[PDB]
Amino acid sequence: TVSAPATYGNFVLSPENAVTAISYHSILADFNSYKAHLTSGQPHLPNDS
Amino acid sequence: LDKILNVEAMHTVLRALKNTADAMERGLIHSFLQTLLRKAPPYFVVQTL
Repeated sequence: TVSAPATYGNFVLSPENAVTAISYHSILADFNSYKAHLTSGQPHLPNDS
Repeated sequence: LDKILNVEAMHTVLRALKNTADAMERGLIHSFLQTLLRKAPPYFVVQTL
């Protein structure tokens, strides 16, 4: 008996994503995690989008 | 992004309505000035009379 995910995982665009998609035709998934790790000086994200 | 497009559509309808209202005011001024200038004789005519 195996435990499997009951439903699909939902990906959502953030407001920062909306701005970059309107202006640059480009989306960086989970923008805020990158910006916080970038200004804090942390070289590694904990997880992938 | 869908919300952005809905609000953009409502705002473009608003802009069109406002521009048309101002155009109607300008057109009324233009037409009145036009008829007023139509019925006005020149200086030499009126001073002679």
